[PDB]
Amino acid sequence: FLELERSSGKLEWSAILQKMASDLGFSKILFGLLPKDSQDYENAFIVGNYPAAWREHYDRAGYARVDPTVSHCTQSVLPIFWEPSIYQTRKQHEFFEEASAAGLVYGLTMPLHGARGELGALSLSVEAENRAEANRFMESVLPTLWMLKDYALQSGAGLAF
Amino acid sequence: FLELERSSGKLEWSAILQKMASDLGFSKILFGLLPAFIVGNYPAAWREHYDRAGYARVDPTVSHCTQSVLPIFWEPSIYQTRKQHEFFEEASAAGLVYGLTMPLHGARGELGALSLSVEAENRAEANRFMESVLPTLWMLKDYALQSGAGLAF
Ligand SMILES: O=C(COc1cccc(Br)c1)N[C@@H]1CC2CC2[C@@H]1O
Ligand SMILES: O=C(COc1cccc(Br)c1)N[C@@H]1C[C@@H]2CC2[C@@H]1O
Repeated sequence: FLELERSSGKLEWSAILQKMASDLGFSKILFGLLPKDSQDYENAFIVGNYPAAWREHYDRAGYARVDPTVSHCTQSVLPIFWEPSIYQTRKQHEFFEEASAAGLVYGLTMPLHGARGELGALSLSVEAENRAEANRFMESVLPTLWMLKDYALQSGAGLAF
Repeated sequence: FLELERSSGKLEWSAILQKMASDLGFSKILFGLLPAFIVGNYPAAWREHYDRAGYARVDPTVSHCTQSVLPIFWEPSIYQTRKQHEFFEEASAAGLVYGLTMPLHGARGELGALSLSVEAENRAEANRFMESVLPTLWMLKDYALQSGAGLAF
């Protein structure tokens, strides 16, 4: 975990974080960070291997105002699973439909709240065959993921700022 | 953890947190939150001599909380000035020899700490005690922070 601290740059650090989450069973990973009182999601510090087509479309669609994981991160420190039950509006249902077309079907989102008021997320998708296999998997690794998201926040807030 | 969230009042919430920390091997805990909300069984005299001696600005855990989200294990390694050693010797007198502080930074900007002491006979044994529960502790601190900020403010 503390390799994340050691890393020189965003580049090597980004490569460690992706090895680490891949090692755990995840396929697509997003680390995002904003400084305190900023809603400029379209311009956050972003690391990982999320499909760039999804990220650009998400930007243009204004999906930061729709993504249920985003309003959740601004109010909570606790994980949110990409369960069908977090997609509660016609817009969020449609947001899920497009995220699926990009392979972001099963996963979770750990909110990040740093010591300097930084706000962000560690999102990780898993490539599973049904909600039951996805959820059992994510609960196994949840306690390692719970430590990892804060090491990422601390070393990651360090490189960005 | 879920029962922490099911808690209707601050009193049953602290009872839960105290029992969980106790079941995990800690005997004295402080949960402090600023927007200060204080729960736990810390020696009431210690919280008092703390403020009195203005120890907030010599105690290494406090400076670390303002700057990190990672836990800091209590140790005279950071208590290396002579007052910082009196601070430890005094904390030792109150039973707070071994333990760790989890910093708390909530979604709406709350600032705080979850401190947990362990009774142990040496630093090796103490760190084993805390390392072995660290993943569970890491979840506890965030569950406590979310549910505790929602019931403190
Ligand atoms: O506990 C703490 C940290 O407390 C904080 C920090 C920041 C905001 C608020 Br609110 C509370 N420090 C000492 C470690 C040790 C022997 C003793 C004392 O517990
Ligand atoms: O992962 C995320 C974004 O998280 C955040 C939150 C707050 C601040 C910042 Br900066 C980033 N959203 C979706 C999860 C899922 C199926 C899809 C989407 O991509």
